[PDB]
Amino acid sequence: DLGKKLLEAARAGRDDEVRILMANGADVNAADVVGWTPLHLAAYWGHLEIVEVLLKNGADVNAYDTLGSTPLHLAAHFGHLEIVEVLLKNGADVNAKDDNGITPLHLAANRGHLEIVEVLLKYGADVNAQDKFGKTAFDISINNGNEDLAEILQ
Amino acid sequence: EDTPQFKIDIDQEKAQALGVSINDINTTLGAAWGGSYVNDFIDRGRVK
Amino acid sequence: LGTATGFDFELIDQAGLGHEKLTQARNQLLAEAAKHPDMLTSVRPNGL
Amino acid sequence: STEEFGKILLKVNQDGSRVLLRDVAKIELGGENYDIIAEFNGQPASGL
Repeated sequence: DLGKKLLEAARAGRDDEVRILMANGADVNAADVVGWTPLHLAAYWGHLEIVEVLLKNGADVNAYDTLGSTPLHLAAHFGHLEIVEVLLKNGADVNAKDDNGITPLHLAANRGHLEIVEVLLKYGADVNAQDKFGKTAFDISINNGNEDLAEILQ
Repeated sequence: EDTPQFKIDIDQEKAQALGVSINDINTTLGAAWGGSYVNDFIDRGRVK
Repeated sequence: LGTATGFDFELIDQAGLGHEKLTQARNQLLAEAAKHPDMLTSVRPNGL
Repeated sequence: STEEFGKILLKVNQDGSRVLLRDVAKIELGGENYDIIAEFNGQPASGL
C-alpha cells in the first residue's frame, strides 16, 4: 500500500511526498507488476532529485526488473547524463547485462548519447561486451552510422 | 495515463541468418498473442 | 400492382431449423390451405 | 528518420559483410512529386 504510493510518487515526479513516505518508512525497493522499483521510474521519467533522495534512503541501485534491466539501463537509454552519474557514484554495475545481454553502454550507443557513453567508459564499461547477437557498442555505431561515437569507441 | 508495454525487437540479420521469414514471425506473434480473423463459417444457418 | 383478392405470404425460419425443416413446414401449410377451397384458391409457393 | 531507413539491411554476404540500403541509394526527405515549383516575386515560395 505505502510502497505502492512510493512507486506512483517516484514516477509522478513529486519530490515532497516521496520524502514524506520515508518518514513513514515506505519500502524503498517496492516493485510493481513489471518489477520496477521507485529508482527504475525516477531514472526513466528523468527525476534526478528523487533518484538522490532514494539512494540516500538505501535504494538498491543494482535492482533489476523481470527482464534483467537496471535503473542505469534506463538512465543511459533516455539520455539522463546527471542521473547516470549519480547511479555510478552510488555503485551501479556499469557492465550490468539484462536477459538479452544488452548493457547500459549498448543503449547509450544505440540512441547516440555521446556524453553518457564517455561517463560509462570513464567508470569501467567493457567496450568488447556483446549482446545475445554478438554485437558490441562499436558494431552499433557503424550500423547506426555515428562517426563521433565510433572514433570514441575506436 | 501511460502504462508499461512489452517492447519486443525482431533482429532482421539473425532471422535472415537462420532462414526464418519476418511475415511468419509477425503472423505467429500477432495471431497467437493478438488473434487473427481467418474466414467465416456457418453456425445454425448464420454466417459467423 | 399484382391482382385484387391476391395475397403475398412469407413463411420465416425464426429458430435456425434449416432449409429442409422449413420446406416440410411450407408443405404442411400448403396441404392445410388445400382443405379450404371455399376460402383459399391457388395457394402455391413463388419459389423453386 | 533518414538514418533508420539508411541502416535497412538488404542482404548479408558469405564473408559476414552487411549490404545496407544507404550502400546502394541516397536517403533524404523529398517531395512526393517535383512537378509544381512556385515563386513569390522571384524568391523561393509555396502556397494554397
